[PDB]
Amino acid sequence: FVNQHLCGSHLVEALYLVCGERGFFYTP
Amino acid sequence: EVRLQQSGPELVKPGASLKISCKASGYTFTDYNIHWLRQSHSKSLEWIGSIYPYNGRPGYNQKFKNKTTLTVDNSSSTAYMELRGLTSDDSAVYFCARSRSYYNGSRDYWGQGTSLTVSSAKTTPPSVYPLAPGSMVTLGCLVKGYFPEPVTVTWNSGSLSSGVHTFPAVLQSDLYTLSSSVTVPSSTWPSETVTCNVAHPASSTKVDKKIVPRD
Amino acid sequence: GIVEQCCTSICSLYQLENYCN
Amino acid sequence: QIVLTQSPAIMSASPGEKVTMTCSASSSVNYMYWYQQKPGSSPRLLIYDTSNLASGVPVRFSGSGSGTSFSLTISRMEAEDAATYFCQQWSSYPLTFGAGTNLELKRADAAPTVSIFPPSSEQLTSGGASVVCFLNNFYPKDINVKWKIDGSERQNGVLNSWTDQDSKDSTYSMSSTLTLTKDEYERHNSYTCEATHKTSTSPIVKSFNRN
Repeated sequence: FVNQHLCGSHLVEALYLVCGERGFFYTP
Repeated sequence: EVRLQQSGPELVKPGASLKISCKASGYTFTDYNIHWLRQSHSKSLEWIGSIYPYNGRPGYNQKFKNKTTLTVDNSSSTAYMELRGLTSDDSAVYFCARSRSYYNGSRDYWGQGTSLTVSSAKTTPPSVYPLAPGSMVTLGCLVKGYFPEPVTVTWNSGSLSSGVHTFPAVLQSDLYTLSSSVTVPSSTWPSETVTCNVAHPASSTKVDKKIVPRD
Repeated sequence: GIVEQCCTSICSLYQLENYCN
Repeated sequence: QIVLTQSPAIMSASPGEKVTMTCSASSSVNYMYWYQQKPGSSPRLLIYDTSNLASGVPVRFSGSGSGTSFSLTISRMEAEDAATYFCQQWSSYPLTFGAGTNLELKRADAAPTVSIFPPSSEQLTSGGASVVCFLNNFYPKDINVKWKIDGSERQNGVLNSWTDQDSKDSTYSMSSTLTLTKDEYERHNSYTCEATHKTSTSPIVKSFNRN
């Protein structure tokens, strides 16, 4: 994940890895 | 070439624990999540969780959280999943996998799966019973009460290959049972011999059962 | 949006903390 | 939490036909994946992020959808596309899959060949009594079976098993086994296996009497 473009679901993977069970948002 | 290699088939008793391994190669192990999935049957796929091998930080599906623990050994490029309190409901194939490569990847990667059978049974050889009728005639072979899977059923040692159906096993009284049918012209049976051959490699079984007319 | 930003350029995991609930 | 519902759970097509499978989400999904799987094989990625073609998969496949409705399409069916197809949302966690859509091959209707077999003397000597009924080489897959003991229906002790679509003639086959104790079996005389299939308004009845 480090020093990578995060396109599509890759961003969702990254947000889960950072926010865990707190949830996260990325749209709209 | 990216590959994920999983540990071999496993059979354990209820309540026991199990650690399944997933070995990765062909890429920087530390850069990608390893995902774990369970396939209970041909119409079910479930995500168990994911682990970040850089630091071992895991994310769990709450349904599997209580009984699943994900770890990583970066020095061996290997991921592990531990299952506790196992019950028959946990019997399944378990997959590890890795997402497509960042930016412009178009191919993900899956391991070959590890089969888990959670049962209290002991290795048991099958009972082989002939199915005889009460132009083309259908005969059968009943393989009952064996364990574990699999069994291999043939007819006349392989010379009767066409016109035979061997059906998937079913769990009966905590053992396995299947049947096989073979269809041959009436001018060949019982004027000539028809025999089903059943092999149970686990118990080193190789039984032959002749189909005879019942009078 | 963050979707476009993190695909076109590099977002650090540090920055993503601002999108946690 | 996000529930995916794929319909139809079962559909048939012949080479040359256009196939569309749908995946309905219980809530908004931003990225939908699609996988193919045949018996004995790992799930094979077809579509990533809703509409992107995975590597090594033919250009007859296409993914689409938005919000809560998504689709996978095969512009022209080929025989080797017979398989089950799963949708998977990668929008919110936990990641979830649909129950899959079984895509089977079409062929002419075929009536089952029904054969009933009494328990072998060997098994009776052992203490058990299994009555076996074979329903072979029929199509379509939908078939109903009824066991009757002395003209009376019976449901308990029946175990059914189905083969996968034959790779040569595309038919299906089924086995039905009625397991009674030796005592119950010897208490009755007539045993019947009745198969109901769309290829006939009358069921195919096979039976025997212990003698």
